[PDB]
Amino acid sequence: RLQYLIDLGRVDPTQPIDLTQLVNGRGVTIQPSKRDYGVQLVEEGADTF
Amino acid sequence: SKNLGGKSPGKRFGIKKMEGHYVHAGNILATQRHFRWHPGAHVGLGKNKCLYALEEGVVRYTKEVYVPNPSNSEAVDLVTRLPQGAVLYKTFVHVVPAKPEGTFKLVAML
Amino acid sequence: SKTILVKMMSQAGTGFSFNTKRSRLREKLTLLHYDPVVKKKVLFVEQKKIRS
Amino acid sequence: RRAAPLGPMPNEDIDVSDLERLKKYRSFDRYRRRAEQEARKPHWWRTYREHFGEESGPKDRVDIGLPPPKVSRTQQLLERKQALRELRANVEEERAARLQTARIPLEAVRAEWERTCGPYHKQRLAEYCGLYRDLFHGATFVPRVPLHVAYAVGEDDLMPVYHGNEVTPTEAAQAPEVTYEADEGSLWTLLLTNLDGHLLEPDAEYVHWLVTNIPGNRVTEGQETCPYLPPFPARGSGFHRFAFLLFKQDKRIDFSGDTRPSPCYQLAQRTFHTFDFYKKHQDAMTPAGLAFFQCRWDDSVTRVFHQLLDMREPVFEFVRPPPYHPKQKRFPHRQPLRYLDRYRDSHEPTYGIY
Amino acid sequence: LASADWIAEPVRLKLAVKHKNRINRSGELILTSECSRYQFRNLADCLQKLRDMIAEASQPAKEPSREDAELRRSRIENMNRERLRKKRISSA
Amino acid sequence: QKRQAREQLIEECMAKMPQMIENWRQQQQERREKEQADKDRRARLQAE
Amino acid sequence: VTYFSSRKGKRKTVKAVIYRFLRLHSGLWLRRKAGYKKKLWKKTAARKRRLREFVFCNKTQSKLLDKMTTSFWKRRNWYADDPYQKYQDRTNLKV
Amino acid sequence: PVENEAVAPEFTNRNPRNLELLAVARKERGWGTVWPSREFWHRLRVIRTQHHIEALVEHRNGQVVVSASTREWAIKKHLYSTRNVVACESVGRVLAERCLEAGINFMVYHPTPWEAASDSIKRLQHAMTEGGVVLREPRRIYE
RNA sequence: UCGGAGUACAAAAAACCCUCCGAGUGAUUUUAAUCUAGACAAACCAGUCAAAAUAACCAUAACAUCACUUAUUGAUCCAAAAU
Ligand SMILES: [Mg+2]
Ligand SMILES: [Mg+2]
Ligand SMILES: [Mg+2]
Ligand SMILES: [Mg+2]
Ligand SMILES: [Mg+2]
Ligand SMILES: [Mg+2]
Repeated sequence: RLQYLIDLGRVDPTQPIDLTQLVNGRGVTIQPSKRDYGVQLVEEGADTF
Repeated sequence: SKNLGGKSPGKRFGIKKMEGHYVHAGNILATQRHFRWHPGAHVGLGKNKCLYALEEGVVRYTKEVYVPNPSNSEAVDLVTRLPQGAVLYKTFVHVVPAKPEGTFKLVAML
Repeated sequence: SKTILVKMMSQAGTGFSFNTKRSRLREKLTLLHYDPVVKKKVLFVEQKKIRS
Repeated sequence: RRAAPLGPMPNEDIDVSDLERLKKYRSFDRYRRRAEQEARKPHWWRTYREHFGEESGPKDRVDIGLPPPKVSRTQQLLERKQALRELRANVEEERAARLQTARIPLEAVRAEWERTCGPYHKQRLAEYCGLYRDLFHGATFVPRVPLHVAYAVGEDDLMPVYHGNEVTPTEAAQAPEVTYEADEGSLWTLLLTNLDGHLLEPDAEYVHWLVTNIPGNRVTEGQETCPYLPPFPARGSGFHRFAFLLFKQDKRIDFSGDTRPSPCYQLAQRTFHTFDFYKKHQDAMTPAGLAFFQCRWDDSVTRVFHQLLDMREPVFEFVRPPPYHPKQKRFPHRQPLRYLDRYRDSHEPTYGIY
Repeated sequence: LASADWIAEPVRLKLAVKHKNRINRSGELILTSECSRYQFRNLADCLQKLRDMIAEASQPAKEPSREDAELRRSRIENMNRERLRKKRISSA
Repeated sequence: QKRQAREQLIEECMAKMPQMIENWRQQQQERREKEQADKDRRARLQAE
Repeated sequence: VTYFSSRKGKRKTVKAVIYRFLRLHSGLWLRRKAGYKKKLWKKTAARKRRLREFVFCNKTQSKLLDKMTTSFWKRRNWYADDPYQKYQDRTNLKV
Repeated sequence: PVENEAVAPEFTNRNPRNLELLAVARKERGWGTVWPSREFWHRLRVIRTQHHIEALVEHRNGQVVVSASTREWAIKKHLYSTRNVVACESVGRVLAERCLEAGINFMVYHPTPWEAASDSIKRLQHAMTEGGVVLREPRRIYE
């Protein structure tokens, strides 16, 4: 999903990337009142990154 | 009245698999109360006298001779009291194996 | 005649309690059981009485 | 509803009435003997023997072999009787039998076994191990002549090859010696073949040695057809069977099609059908000798593969079938939580869109 | 294996002594990982198993203890071929 | 500290184990011998 | 079950569902066997293991639990170190 | 490529002894209501007739593999008084040597509990052990 | 409430304020473990078996037995124990 967002230009690597620009690029949606504490990296696309 | 406790449902004891039915390992072939069908080849015995298939294959029902355990005193006494022309015959449940034990495949050529 | 229910505790130092029926007029019981935390054959003694 | 039996009942022969007059066996061993005698008869109902592979039951065995030796039965019986009487005549035999201390010369017992019933015993070992099935199919022979194969490991170490033995290829790397008793009036053919071990063809066999037109006992002076090759089983599949066959031939026969060259390492050239080869020369050869051994993989197989045959060595594995699972239900009822682990593909968390 | 210059000579010969079943005809030691779907994890397993092979051949205190449960058949059949082995007649 | 106390109790009670096993087996053996000898003495007294 | 509440006008849930049941995301419902803490000295080891096993719920029970459960508990949840996270999804279902 | 390098992906081994010596062959587990238990590859069968002594090594098919009997003339001119314990010793030693010659090293012997306490069967087992044949066959691999 | 026989004669099931036996536990040591294929049965709750795989002990050693053995038994919640 990260490589898909970067390759489609939703988020960029020239600027440091965080959860703010991830939400701004609509890659993840966080619901704090559902007591999410943030975003965990998962290793599904480790070979093609 | 005078007779009480006559109400009891059946325990569903009977024959489950026939001859020609294909079973896998662990399938209960028959359940029984006293020894009606005896286990034969590739058929296990549980402590409630149920017969379960040990190998995957086709169930057969067969009549052969009864040679009991010498440690079983009543059985060997029944053997002792038989006349000389008499042999015991009982019925047995077998499972003929269908699949082979395994195959040899080339995994690496060095 | 009545039986009593007695709790048996391990002598291997590990806490393991298992319940056994034993006859009331008999003495204190001591058996040889299996402890699944030590994986050895463990002597067990009668420690407490729970149920009549 | 009652039906009529198709043949006799087992226990209908004895009389039900007057049970006291009928003799009883009081021995469980007597019942064991009687039941094992009763179980071998072809009953008309469904039996274990019918279902569990009796290998066609009664089989008309075609015999392709040497005549049995004609020995006078009455003279043989009287000389055996006189030897037995002179044996029981001694008192020290009675002493050694009573005091539980007596030994027998097992080498002489083995020699008289090889002369007397060793052929029939080796025939039943070959029938059990399926030597006749994969070489001559329904045809069988009695290994009449004694035959001894031995492998020279070093100066004094000599490893024999008897019926059904087990020899490592380190012992069998070199050419063996073959010993059998024969006068100089006949011609012999020795053929060592590997019945299992052909790579491409499951119905074909390998030649490991072949020598033809052997004058008498002397194997070396016979004309050399196919070179000796060390045993090469696979690393995975073990216990290939190697058989030495000895044929008695009357005329001097030369082969132009069966001749193999001097190095001859090509396994396409080393491809055999013993059935068709005996079909080619049935009129000349009659099989008289046989000795076969099992053989598994060792470190000496690797050099035979690499240096001699120019091979990348194949390695096999014994792979069992996968365990059976039923069809997966959408709502399993009264099943453990591990029911999904039976049908899970791999133990890796996969995220489709996340 | 013969040109692997990052290991010592006794370790290099001992890997050929024990692990000759993994050695190709051209002198190539070949190691294979299958377990994980991720080839990075497979490579990490490869290097971990390679470290396990190197450490063992490099330790002179390794006595190479062999399990008896799978070797009782081999030991009994080894003694039993040694029974027929015992005859002494000179040959060749 | 709790794990080390558990390990010390395990090793301390395992260092005393076969002597406890043999003492309990010997105690039960002398109990059986005492009962059998009492029955033999009662039978020998009642037979006379 | 209160289908329409008096304060908010929403559909309430029964806490007796949550206090003993677990809902996976495939629709499957997980539960404990009845009587696993009762009379352990009397029952055999195989029976004790069978009562200690977790079990699933069938169709009618699962639909009853889904009807008595509001839509909060049917959401997708990503807990840290969740043992049932591996069991949340369904695979190889050929129906 | 090299012509000789061609190989089938699945190897067919037609030897019936391969699975038995690799101990992955199917034993006939089950029965239990009858005796003896038919879970074996090879079984030692001792028939002690009032005249002769006959020992067999039987496969589960019912065929005899190797037999040593005192009905044989080869033993018969070598022993005295065909019935003895010494005759059982001769049978045991001859069958142990024949089993070593035939390559069978494991078998199951299931004696009757009064035959187990007998003098002849016990020292016949002693002769089988000293002969090199190990009784009580090894356990099946993935049974 | 639970079990055995007939009713219900041959796979299963099958009722009556139908006819007869019982059970609400004793005795003994062999004190009877963990995990997991595949099944019987069943509305649900329950109940039954169980090969392979580990550890215990002959150093490749898992059925507690007998009394017609079949019944010898009770769900949540809550209380006391405390692991
Ligand atoms: Mg979310
Ligand atoms: Mg009834
Ligand atoms: Mg009813
Ligand atoms: Mg005669
Ligand atoms: Mg059903
Ligand atoms: Mg098991």
